[PDB]
Amino acid sequence: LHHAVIPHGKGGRSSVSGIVATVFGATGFLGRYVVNHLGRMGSQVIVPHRCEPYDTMHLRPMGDLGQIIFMDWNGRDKDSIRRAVEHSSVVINLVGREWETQNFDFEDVFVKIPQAIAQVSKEAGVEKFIHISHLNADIKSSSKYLRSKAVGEKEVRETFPEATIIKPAEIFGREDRFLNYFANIRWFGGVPLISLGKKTVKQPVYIVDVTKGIINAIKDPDARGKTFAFVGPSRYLLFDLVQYVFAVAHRPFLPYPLPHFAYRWIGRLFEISPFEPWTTRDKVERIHTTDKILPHLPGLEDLGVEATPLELKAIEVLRRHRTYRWLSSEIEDVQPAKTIPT
Amino acid sequence: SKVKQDMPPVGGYGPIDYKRNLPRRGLSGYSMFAVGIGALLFGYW
Amino acid sequence: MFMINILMLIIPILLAVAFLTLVERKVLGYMQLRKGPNVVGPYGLLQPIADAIKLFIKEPLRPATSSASMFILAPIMALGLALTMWIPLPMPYPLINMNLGVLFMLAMSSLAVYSILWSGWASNSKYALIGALRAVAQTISYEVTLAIILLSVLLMSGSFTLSTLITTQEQMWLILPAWPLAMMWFISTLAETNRAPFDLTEGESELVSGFNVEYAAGPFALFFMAEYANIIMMNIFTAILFLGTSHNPHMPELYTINFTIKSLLLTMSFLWIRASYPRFRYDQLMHLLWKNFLPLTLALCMWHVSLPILTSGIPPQT
Amino acid sequence: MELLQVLKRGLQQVSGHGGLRGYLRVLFRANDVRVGTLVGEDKYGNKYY
Amino acid sequence: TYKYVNLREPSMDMKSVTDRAAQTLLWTELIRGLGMTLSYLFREPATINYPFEKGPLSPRFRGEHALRRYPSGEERCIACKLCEAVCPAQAITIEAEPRADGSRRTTRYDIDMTKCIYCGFCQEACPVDAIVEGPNFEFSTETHEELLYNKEKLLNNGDKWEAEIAANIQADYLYR
Amino acid sequence: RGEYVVAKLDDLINWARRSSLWPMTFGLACCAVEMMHMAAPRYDMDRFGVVFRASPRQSDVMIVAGTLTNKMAPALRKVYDQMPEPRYVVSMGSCANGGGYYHYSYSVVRGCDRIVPVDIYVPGCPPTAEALLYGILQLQKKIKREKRLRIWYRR
Ligand SMILES: NC(=O)C1=CN([C@@H]2O[C@H](COP(=O)(O)OP(=O)(O)OC[C@H]3O[C@@H](n4cnc5c(N)ncnc54)[C@H](OP(=O)(O)O)[C@@H]3O)[C@@H](O)[C@H]2O)C=CC1
Ligand code: SF4
Ligand code: SF4
Ligand code: SF4
Repeated sequence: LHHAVIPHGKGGRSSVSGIVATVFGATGFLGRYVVNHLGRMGSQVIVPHRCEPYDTMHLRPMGDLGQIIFMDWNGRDKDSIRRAVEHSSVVINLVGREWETQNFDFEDVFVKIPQAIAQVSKEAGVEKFIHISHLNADIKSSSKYLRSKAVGEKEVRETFPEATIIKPAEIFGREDRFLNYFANIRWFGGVPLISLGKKTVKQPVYIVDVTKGIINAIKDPDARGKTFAFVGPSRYLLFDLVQYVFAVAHRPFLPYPLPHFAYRWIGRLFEISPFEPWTTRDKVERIHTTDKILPHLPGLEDLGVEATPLELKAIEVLRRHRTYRWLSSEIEDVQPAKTIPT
Repeated sequence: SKVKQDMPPVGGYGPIDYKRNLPRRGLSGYSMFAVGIGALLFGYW
Repeated sequence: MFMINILMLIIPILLAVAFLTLVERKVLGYMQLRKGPNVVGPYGLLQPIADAIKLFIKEPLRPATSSASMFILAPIMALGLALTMWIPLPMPYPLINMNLGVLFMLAMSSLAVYSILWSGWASNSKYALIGALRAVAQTISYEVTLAIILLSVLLMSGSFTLSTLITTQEQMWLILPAWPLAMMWFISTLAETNRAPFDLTEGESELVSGFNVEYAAGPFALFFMAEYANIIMMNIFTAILFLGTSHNPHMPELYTINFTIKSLLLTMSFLWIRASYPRFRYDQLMHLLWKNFLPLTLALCMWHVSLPILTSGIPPQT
Repeated sequence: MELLQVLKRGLQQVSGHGGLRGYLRVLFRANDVRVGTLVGEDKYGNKYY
Repeated sequence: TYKYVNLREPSMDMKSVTDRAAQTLLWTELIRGLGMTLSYLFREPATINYPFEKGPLSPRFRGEHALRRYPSGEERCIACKLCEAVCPAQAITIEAEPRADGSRRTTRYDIDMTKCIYCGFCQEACPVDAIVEGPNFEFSTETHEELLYNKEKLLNNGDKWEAEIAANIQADYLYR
Repeated sequence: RGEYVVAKLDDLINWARRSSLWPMTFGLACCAVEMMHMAAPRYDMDRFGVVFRASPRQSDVMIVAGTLTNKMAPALRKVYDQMPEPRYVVSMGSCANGGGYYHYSYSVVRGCDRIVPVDIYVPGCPPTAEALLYGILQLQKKIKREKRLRIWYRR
């Protein structure tokens, strides 16, 4: 934090925030909001990308001249990771996938890449490390996604002890895979649900809430070495959450129960797609997994962020799924879902 | 030396046309209709 | 062997449409002191391939306000009917030899307007709607006149069979006895194909892109493909009507060569006319075909019903 | 007959470009098969006509 | 003096009326327009084969900036800041100090090529022909940062285009 | 190898896109006059396969030729968002690059890159019609280097 890393300005795009951040996986859902918030205050952002430069274009307006720097990196190349972090004061790890490719398994992107980044960051002298785990991560889950998340969350602690590990619940937003996933089930007629969605409880959180918590953790000096659980203000049943989704979108809602084994066989069929699968056996498990209640972990309120209710910010996500008949329906037209009081 | 400048030639420049010049063409109205009817009569026959 | 015959019809039509786009871009270029496509392939011979591939790997989007079923049906209807106008064409042997070929093409032409009306209405955009209602106005302008013009030419031929027009014009072209009808037929085909100076349903300078303003990618290509396949088809119809070619049963190839050239030159004239004239107003088009053509078309319909009778030259019924 | 002179000029372009390989190279590299007097060549191989 | 553009009366003699009737019915004046575009089809197009043929320019062309040197190799700029003061767009930023040998030289010479309006005032104001607009007009970039030139970029432009810049000045300095 | 075949398909689609660029008919200020001269006979952008189309939905390129004001900024992003992908933006002139002569104005957006992403910057006030045509040819070579399918294959 020498002379060039002293804050200046009034928090604008042409200010100097003093933050030099390397955001891995910045081309995805949770990464476009983090870069947007960092560049709003005038931060130096390094964005190592694996994909075509055409797919990084939406990130370019997010910063003043020279503030967003793009590098090409490989998850299995330890030298590329070092080039992208050796000048940074904070490293943010957002790498993840909801499916498995021929080249990267769940444990390749949740156990190995997170550990490789953490090790190189410590060897490079990086001061802050922010790792995004999952709320429902544990070694004894039915999902490799969550099983691998728990392992990765442990390797990071052993490599970067001062890391700040954040464990969000399912995140809903515009470019999400949670509310859009449920709405797009309408193509298949009915909405299958394991146990008819009556035995699953979900506590979704808003993307801006997660984005403001990560930014606060960077600036807050007491977030080092502390594990946070970013969850929403209300707990819903999966049946009520999905029913509310179809109510906002004004689409017919025709649920029907489906045995857990049957929903896996269907998921196996969809996994054959050589592109982004519509659904996988892992997503079915994740969707039908009760969100853990971790009272021992600090939450968003401990970083100064007020959790946004789903109702206030669900129409902005689901207005796209309505027909011309129901595009203009107002926010106050759909009664709120039923919550699970403590 | 002598002053050298971008100047017109000693005798000036040649004439430059600017007026509209749309030449008269074609046959007369009588001739065109005469040719038109003659084509029809041959076609009918 | 009939399925092969259909493929030997639709597939060449699409290739003809693809390279008519190149011909138009270069013909207009040279009439505008330019060159046109000469980089993508030698003399721009690969330009149609690039444009086709570009559009079909581009994102197609349905407007949020659109009626999805009508939005997708319309481009299908335009191309499907565009290819259907070709099956009764004698060149010199038709694919589907219809006894009422002339009437079949009229009905199909009228049905193909709804691909414009429904595309514009399904778009749910003001510019798409305005262009669609110009199609209603434009079809009200020529449809009545275009039918009587055909009727006057069939009173010298004998029937509605298109193959019979080859027999009618065996001694002489029909453009000599009916050049007044040929003039009003030619300008009526420009209106029917939505071509300049009657390109009002699209009207780039007035309506951005008209009825197909919301269409993009592949769906836009079908409207483009149908429009150009209609220019060639209508110019083939004009050649058969007024520039009939002599048919030798033992050398049918010689017919196609002469018949093909007459259609190209009539097709070039469409490109020639687009580069020479401004655009009508869609209310002036109606007055053109109702106050000038229609009075003369009715007079020439009376004349061509009386002329065979008063000269004992009524054509055979069969 | 200058109509024949047009064809000979078109054929001289084939011979003026060093054969058929050269004629096609310039056609597909520059979309232009004209032949002009050579003015010079720079150290990078660029030729000026 | 003036003249009427559309004050005319058509002759009403029968031959003239019939000539207009033929024009209305036979579309004579619409076929002249066809004849005019037909002639253009047979005229040689005016299209040059870019990038192999380039449109003509003149020595006064105002293109990409460059910082020049003397024949000795010494920089011509002596940090007078006249170009900075006259720049209409405030595209020039200069800082100077005594050099190790005592000379008056700039430690900063930045031109924001996205503020510049390529007007030529800076080269008109320079007393020692240090800053010039060269003949280069092909320097498009893929990023906004590549157009914020500093003294190192501008000196390289001078060392790059000197063979051409010095000749263009030679052909025009007697008009300045 | 399978990465060789995708590379050839990647070349094919890349060729189809840079050979059929259709700019949106979108001009703002003096820089649009030099955009017309590119379509004029001398340069004839149409011979490269570049054709203007008025509808944003039938366009592949947005050439921001002229000054961008705060009143016009919402409209520019709207017609950009409505272009189907893939879409490219070419910033023409100093006004659209960094505000140009009006950088310090209360009603001028300091660079169109604050509103939309930009692929090629053409400097000049105005750039010559031969400088814009150079910029479009640089865009084509930038599309030739895209390897979408060789990156999908390696996922
Ligand atoms: N429902 C949710 O969104 C939840 C998110 N999380 C976690 O937050 C992080 C981001 O989530 P989200 O944005 O929604 O998912 P996205 O798919 O939208 O983002 C994934 C990012 O990681 C990159 N990535 C994936 N695999 C690799 C790989 N082998 N090598 C390099 N980069 C790779 C991607 O690069 P590219 O796109 O260029 O291929 C992309 O930038 C993840 O760690 C996720 O587990 C945890 C709780 C809830
Ligand atoms: S050319 Fe004009 S605007 Fe550009 S740097 Fe020189 S004085 Fe400033
Ligand atoms: S006017 Fe010339 S000498 Fe003065 S500061 Fe500018 S470049 Fe240097
Ligand atoms: S950059 Fe120059 S030519 Fe372009 S709009 Fe601005 S002042 Fe006008």
